[PDB]
Parts: sequence; structure tokens; C-alpha cells
Amino acid sequence: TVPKQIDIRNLIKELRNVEGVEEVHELHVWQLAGSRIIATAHIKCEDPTSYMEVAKTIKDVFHNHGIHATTIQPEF
Amino acid sequence: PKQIDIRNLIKELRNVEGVEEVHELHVWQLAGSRIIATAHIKCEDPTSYMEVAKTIKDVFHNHGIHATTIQPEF
Repeated sequence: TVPKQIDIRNLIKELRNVEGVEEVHELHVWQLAGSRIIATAHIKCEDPTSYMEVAKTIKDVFHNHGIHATTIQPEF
Repeated sequence: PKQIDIRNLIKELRNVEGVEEVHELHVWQLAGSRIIATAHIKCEDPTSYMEVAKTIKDVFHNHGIHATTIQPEF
């Protein structure tokens, strides 16, 4: 009975501020029953050493904005 | 306008060069008759992946799925 609010602006800004993230090329969100929100992102990263290190940070940022299921596609 | 042949899709993905493992192969039906897919993929190394990501995208396209997000494990 209670819609969940997604802060687009701070989500995208926090993602862009993750070390080694050069661009967010794609980001979609969609929502299911039980206010469960799913997201995809395509990101440009500096190099594959960054990405493996920083994927956890991205997942944490999503989680901090009430999105618990993500698929992150990097471009190097 | 194409069926998604599930068995061939999984089998083709698994046989893409440098793909070691395919997990979490999800197909989502969204509004406006949109189908997208997500997948977790274990690759040999990041040189393979950047080579293969086009191939995976095209395999998905071939099985009637036009938007994909592939999450690699190195």
C-alpha cells in the first residue's frame, strides 16, 4: 500500500562518483510486487582491474537507494 | 519476430569463446511488449570478455531478445 521513492539524481550522481567509473551509458529500473526494485546499468570503466574492485561499491550504492537486485555491464 | 528457443540459447551462450560459466540467465517481460535479458557470465580474462560481449549480444538478438545486460566475473 506504500510506494517506494527512488532518488534518480543521487543514485546516478553517486554511481558516476565511484572511482574508475568514467560514464554511465545505460541505467534502467523497474519495480515488482512487494516493492522490489530491479536495475540494469552499462558503465564505462577505466580498466578491468578497477571494475572487479569497484563492482561491490556500485552494488552498495544501489542497495543504499532501495534497489537490491542489479546487473552491471562494464565497458573497458 | 522470433521464438526464444531456450535450450539453444543456453547452449549457444555456453559455447561462446572464453565463456566458462553462465549463471542467473533471466528473461524479463516488460510493458510495451518489451523483452530484455540479464546474465552473469564467468570469463577467462577481461581480454576475452571485451572480445565476446558483441557475440553474446548478437546471440541474444538471434533468439528474439533485443536488450541485454551481461555481468562478467573474471
